[PDB]
Amino acid sequence: DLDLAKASATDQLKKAKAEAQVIIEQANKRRSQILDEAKAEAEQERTKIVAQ
Amino acid sequence: DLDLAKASATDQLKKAKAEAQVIIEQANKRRSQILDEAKAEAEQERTKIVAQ
Repeated sequence: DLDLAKASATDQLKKAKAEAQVIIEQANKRRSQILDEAKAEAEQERTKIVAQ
Repeated sequence: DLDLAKASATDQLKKAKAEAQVIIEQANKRRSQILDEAKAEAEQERTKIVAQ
C-alpha cells in the first residue's frame, strides 16, 4: 500500500507540473496574439491621423 | 506495521494533492501576471506608433 500510494502521488505531482507548464505556454501564446492585435490596430490609427 | 503504512499512504496522497494545487496556483498566477505585462507593453507601443 505504501508503493501503490506512491504511484498515484508521483502521478499527481508530475501531472500538476505538466499542466502548469501547458497553461504558461497558453499564457505566452496569448500574450503574443494580444500584442500583435494591439500593434496591427495602432498602425491603422496612425494611418487615420495621417490621412486626416 | 500494516496499520501504520495505511496511515502513511493517506499523507503521501494528501501532500501530492496540496502540492499539485500550489503548483497549479503559481502557474495560474504567472499566467495572470504575464498576460498583464503583455497589456502594459502593448499599450505603450500603440502610443509610440501614433506618436511616430
